[PDB]
Amino acid sequence: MTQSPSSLSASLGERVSLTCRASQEISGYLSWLQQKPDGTIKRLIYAASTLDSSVPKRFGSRSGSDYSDSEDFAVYYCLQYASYPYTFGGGTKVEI
Amino acid sequence: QVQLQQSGELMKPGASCKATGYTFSSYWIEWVKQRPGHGLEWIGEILPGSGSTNYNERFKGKASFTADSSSNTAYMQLSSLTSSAVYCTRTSYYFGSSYDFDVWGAGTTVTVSSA
Amino acid sequence: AIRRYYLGLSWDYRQSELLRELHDTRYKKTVFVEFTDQLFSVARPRPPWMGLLGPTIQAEVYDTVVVTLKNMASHPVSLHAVGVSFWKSSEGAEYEDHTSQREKEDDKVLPGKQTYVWQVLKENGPTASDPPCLTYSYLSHVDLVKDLNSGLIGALLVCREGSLTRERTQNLHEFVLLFAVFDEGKSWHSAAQPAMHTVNGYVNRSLPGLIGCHKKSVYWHVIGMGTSPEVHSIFLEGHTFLVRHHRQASLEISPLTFLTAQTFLMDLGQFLLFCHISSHHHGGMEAHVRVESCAEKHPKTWVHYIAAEEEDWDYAPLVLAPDDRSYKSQYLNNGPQRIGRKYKKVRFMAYTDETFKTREAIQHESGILGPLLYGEVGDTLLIIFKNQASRPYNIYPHGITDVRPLYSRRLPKGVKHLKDFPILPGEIFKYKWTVTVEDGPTKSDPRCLTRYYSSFVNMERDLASGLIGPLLICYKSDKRNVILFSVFDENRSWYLTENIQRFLPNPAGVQLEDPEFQASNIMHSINGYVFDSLQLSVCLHEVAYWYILSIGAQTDFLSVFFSGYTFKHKMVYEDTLTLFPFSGETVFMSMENPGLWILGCHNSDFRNRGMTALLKVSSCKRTRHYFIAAVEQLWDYGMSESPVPRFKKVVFREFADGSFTQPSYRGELNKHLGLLGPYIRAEVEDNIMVTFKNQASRPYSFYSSLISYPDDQEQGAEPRHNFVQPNETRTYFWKVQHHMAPTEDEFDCKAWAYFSDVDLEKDVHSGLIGPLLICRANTLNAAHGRQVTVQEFALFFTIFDETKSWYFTENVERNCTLKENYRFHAINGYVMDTLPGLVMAQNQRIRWYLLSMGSNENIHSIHFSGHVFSVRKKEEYKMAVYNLYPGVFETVEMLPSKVGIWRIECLIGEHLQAGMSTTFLVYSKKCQTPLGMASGHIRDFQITASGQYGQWAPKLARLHYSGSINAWSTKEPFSWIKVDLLAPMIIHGIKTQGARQKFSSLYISQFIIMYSLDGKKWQTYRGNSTGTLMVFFGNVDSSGIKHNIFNPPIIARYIRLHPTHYSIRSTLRMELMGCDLNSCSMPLGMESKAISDAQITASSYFTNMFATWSPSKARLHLQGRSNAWRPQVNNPKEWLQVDFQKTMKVTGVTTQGVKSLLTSMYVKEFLISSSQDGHQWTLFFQNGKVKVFQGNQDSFTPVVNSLDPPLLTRYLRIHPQSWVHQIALRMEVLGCE
Ligand SMILES: *[C@@H]1O[C@H](CO)[C@@H](OC2O[C@H](CO)[C@@H](O)[C@H](O)[C@H]2NC(C)=O)[C@H](O)[C@H]1NC(C)=O
Ligand SMILES: *[C@@H]1O[C@H](CO)[C@@H](O[C@@H]2O[C@H](CO)[C@@H](O)[C@H](O)[C@H]2NC(C)=O)[C@H](O)[C@H]1NC(C)=O
Ligand SMILES: *[C@@H]1O[C@H](CO)[C@@H](O)[C@H](O)[C@H]1NC(C)=O
Ligand SMILES: [Ca+2]
Ligand SMILES: [Cu+2]
Ligand SMILES: [Zn+2]
Repeated sequence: MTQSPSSLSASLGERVSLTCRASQEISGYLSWLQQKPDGTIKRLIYAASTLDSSVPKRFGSRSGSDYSDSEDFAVYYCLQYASYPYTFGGGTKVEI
Repeated sequence: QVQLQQSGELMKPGASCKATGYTFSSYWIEWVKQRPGHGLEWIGEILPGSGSTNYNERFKGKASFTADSSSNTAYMQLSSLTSSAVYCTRTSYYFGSSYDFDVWGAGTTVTVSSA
Repeated sequence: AIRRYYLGLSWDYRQSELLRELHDTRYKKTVFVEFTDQLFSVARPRPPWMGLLGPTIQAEVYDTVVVTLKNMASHPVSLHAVGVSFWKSSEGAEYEDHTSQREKEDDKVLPGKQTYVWQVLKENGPTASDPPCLTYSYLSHVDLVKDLNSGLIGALLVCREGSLTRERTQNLHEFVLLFAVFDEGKSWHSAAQPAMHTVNGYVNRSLPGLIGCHKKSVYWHVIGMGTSPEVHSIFLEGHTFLVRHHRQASLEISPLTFLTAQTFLMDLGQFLLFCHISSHHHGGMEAHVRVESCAEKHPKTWVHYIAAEEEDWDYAPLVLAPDDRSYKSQYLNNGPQRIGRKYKKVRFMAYTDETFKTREAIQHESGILGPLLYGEVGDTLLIIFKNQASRPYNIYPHGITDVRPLYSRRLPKGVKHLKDFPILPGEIFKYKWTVTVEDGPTKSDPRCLTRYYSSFVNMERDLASGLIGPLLICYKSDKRNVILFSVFDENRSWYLTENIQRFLPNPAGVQLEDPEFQASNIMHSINGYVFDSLQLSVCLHEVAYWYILSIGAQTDFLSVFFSGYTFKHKMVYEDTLTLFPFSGETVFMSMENPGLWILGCHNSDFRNRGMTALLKVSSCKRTRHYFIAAVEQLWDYGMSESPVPRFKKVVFREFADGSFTQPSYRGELNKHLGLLGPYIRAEVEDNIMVTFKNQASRPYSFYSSLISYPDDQEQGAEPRHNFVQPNETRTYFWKVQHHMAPTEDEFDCKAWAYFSDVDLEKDVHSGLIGPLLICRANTLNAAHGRQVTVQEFALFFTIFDETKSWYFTENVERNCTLKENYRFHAINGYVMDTLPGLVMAQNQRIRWYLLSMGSNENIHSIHFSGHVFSVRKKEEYKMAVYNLYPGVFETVEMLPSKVGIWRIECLIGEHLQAGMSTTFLVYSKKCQTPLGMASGHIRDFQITASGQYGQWAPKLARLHYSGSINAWSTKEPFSWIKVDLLAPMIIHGIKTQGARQKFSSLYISQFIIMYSLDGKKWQTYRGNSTGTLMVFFGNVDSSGIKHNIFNPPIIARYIRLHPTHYSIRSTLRMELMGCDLNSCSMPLGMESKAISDAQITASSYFTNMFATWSPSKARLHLQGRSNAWRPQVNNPKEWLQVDFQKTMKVTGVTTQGVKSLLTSMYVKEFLISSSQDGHQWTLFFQNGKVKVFQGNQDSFTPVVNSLDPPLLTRYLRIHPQSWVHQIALRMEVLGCE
């Protein structure tokens, strides 16, 4: 479970880069979240193409075997929930 | 209203998650120790209503899993520390629900040295 | 069709508006109250008229009621419904029911905290002939005596489909009328106090609001209630009751009697509703009825001249027998402070003309009673009345509403009702009785109906003085034989003082309340004669009508019988005829039995005290042989718990030979007989031949009242000898007439009783009693002498007083004074759920013959909890409680809907707590399952024998065991092997093999089966009668299984097989087919695919092209390619789901893996989630914790996993946590609906 290109910064509202690649076939069990600097961790994408609750409706895609404005500074890690042991990702770093 | 917590300390090398607003037992809890600079790895899933656990190959010798029912809290004990990270989360026991890693841990400071 | 009801104080009975606990600040009672809602805080307005009565419940066939009860009282209360079906979650009673604790919450509801849910199936509702809506009730069932006596009783209305019809809501009304006695000194709340006979809970005319509109009709859902015997004869002043479809003058009711009567209101005004029993204590039962307005050939005239006038009346015109240590003297002989036999009384006397100077024809036999007054519907009777007495009397008919004066319509003074207006020793009055339609019969009942007249200026002492006479009422010698049962209380007769002067030595001796003198003038009369002075001659084959009245002191009902004979009641042949006070019935019988017989009372302590009379008649394909004897035994009335005296009794048993030595032992089908004799069953037109031999100390008799002697000995009338001396052996033979058997409209088989009659009362309590079934046509046959189409049981309800049983002095066996531990309220002689023998198949009609015998107390009110039955007399009516009266032997049939263990009570609350109860078991015939004998669930140590040959140990008797030595074997002739199932179980069969030793074939060719409940009470399984015992056919070789079945299944926990014929050596491997007691062992259809592939669904399912492991295929033992379920990925979060469509009681889970390729897969560990809705879930916690279930250890062996205590749910999910190689599931589920 790595990330590509794990380093492609941007700004507010264009096509940047944050894509996840899995080791084996997962089929559906992928997620994507956000890291705040002070330790705040949230959740958004889960089950490939599904929306969240207390998060806006802007983010999200999938295809075997890959998947994926405002406060734009985080390290997006993906989630693999297909078999134990589980693992997060490598990290896509950005800065404004 | 689904919330998590963690008691926010250090010691010398070589020495031996609260939640309310839901059902404490019938939901898995997962620990994490995000090593500094790298990313997020994986510890083990504790079922606080029974004790079933599935640890990870790495922290296999350092991820013990205890809890207490009539208190709604879960801890983790490790022996012999090494000279340090910064970083729990919830997963459901059945496939289908949306209560999977929705709320995350409150973060905790951890250090291993002898200043 | 989901009706929601929310049921949940001080009362003085007369003050209405104490039900204002809804909202006026000015005894302890607990009653049922309604509510608007599911939040238990809001009171409703309840009508004036309902009073204390619980909410009236209305529903229909195929609906569901959902009550939520919340207990808000000192004590606990349950909710027990009558006449519906429920699930055991809802029975509201606690007893030895073998019931999970979850299903025992209903049994007792504590303060705070219960919904019930009742079913009303198609078989639950009324028939075509039934009222539009059956009258039932419901109550608290934690302490009947307490619960009833405190106010826990409401109405239950079960109507046929069609309540949503626009009733004209000016009519209808239809007010439930609880007629409950409350014994406030023996309710819950107390520390005697008093005992209130009430109507709807109010005394002395105080019930408000029962108003009905004139030219319409009103229905009445009638419920009696009360915790002792005592009967009530309920009347309505100017009005008649219609019940079933019969014109009845009173309502015959008694504790938990249920009726729907309708009556019709023709006269505007206000009329007194009231109970008419002599005992003035009974005199709270009194309410007013106001009727109002709402919104939008040729008829004869008969002339009779009748005079009240005084005479000397003789009760005994035949001298008795001075011998006075035998009461007989006191009531009739003359001397010291005893009057005798000539009392001065006043009668009704017919004269020939207006001059009253010459008398019309008297007639011996009809003594004391006035002239026979006939009158068809439409006619008029002119009753010219002249007095000639001393007190002012009167003459008035009870039965006809329209009785005004002749000529004029206006009454002389302030006379409310002509009833209390007197006639003056020398006046003439002219009355016009007009017989209208609404007095007469109703097609469905007999041509004439029996009524009566009497003076009413002072009802009591006038009738007591002798003013009585018969009045027939019919539809559009001659009228003859009138039988008046009349206790004349000469201690009230106006002429008491005059009688003392003429007939005593000295009027000085006053005494007046000396209870011997007082009770010496209570002549217990029939017509006017006593102690056998009324003899009446009839002939042979005379088809005769009998008009029968009960007017007197009396107070208690009479249960009247003719010896040797069988009259026609409600268009049905019966044998005793129960008559309430002030009641009259017409019966019709043909005198086909030559002999001298006695008419009389059966009620114990009238009969001894004089009420007799003689009947003197006299002229003017197979042979089914039964061998039966009266033999003595020991008897404990019930062993189980409670500090154990044993009593000497005498009972009827069946034998095989004339040589009374082989006693044809019974069991299974007849265990229940108890103290009762054997079933002697005949069809109609064949012959009955009973050889009867008296063992026993005393002499006894075989009498039935079907026993028909032939026209031998012509010289006179003959007392039928009878009377079998203690060793003699008399024989009775008689053909059975079409009239002794079911009418074409009754059930296939009628029941009749039989007993000794050398002392009617005393030697039934000793124990001589049995059922004599008379089946119909060609139904009862085979070599079994039985229907076999229907399971038949006999239940005899009575309260044995072992103080009265003959052998009571012989029971000096105690050691050296109140009787209440010498009385047993015992069905068939067992008390307190002790009666055995009640096993019945799932769905399969069952016919119950119910008998009571003995003293007046035995007016039992039998209930089959959770079930309903059908009674038949000319038409078929649904009921839930039959009000069994002594001497009556009714036949009812029911089918058992729901599996389980159910109670048979007597709803007389006192009787119940005194032990009068038992249970029956209904089992599913479809619950045959292996009891774990091959599967090793039964651990080795429970199998046990008695000798072992050697190394051939009983611990090897396990079907399919292989190798070498592989079974039990013993060289002893008499041997046995014994299996301890570890708890009571139901066994339906036994599979049997036997092994090979080198080159011989070893097997039992013929065995017998014994079983036991405790471990030293073994009994031989005489299954399906056959003979002395059942010889079973064993095997023919090593390999084969012989699958005998138990078709009266065995209820036991120790079973024991006795080899009687083997080849070379007794040698056995066996398996036990069976089921738990509550019938929760069967698959719910995984294996039978009974769960269609759409109900099985999972979280994912791996597919590529060549596999496709979809859930649908994950069924136990399925074979072939891709034979199981595989989640699209392996992780402990996945789950498999099954929608049962209904809530089920899941009691276990069998579980499997799969063989595939070469790499083996199975599930080591899993967990279970459950749901009622499919979107919420809970894991089955236990003793604290989220259970983790064991798993398969291999990918082929199934493993069972009982769920304890078993969950209720309609949704089931399996959550595998730890596995091996791959997640792969095949399973079965174990349980029931
Ligand atoms: C209802 O009416 C009863 C009689 O009509 C009356 O009772 C009697 O009870 C008292 C109490 O022992 C006796 O003193 C009295 O003699 C009785 N009457 C008889 C024997 O005729 C009840 O008290 C009345 N009920 C109420 C609530 O007032
Ligand atoms: C005695 O054996 C007979 C023979 O099988 C049993 O008969 C059948 O019983 C079933 C089960 O209730 C009924 O469906 C049939 O109507 C019976 N067969 C016939 C031909 O009538 C019978 O039930 C056994 N009796 C007992 C008490 O076990
Ligand atoms: C009478 O009964 C006794 C009681 O057992 C029995 O021994 C005897 O044979 C019977 N018959 C006679 C004639 O005594
Ligand atoms: Ca129950
Ligand atoms: Cu009873
Ligand atoms: Zn009464």
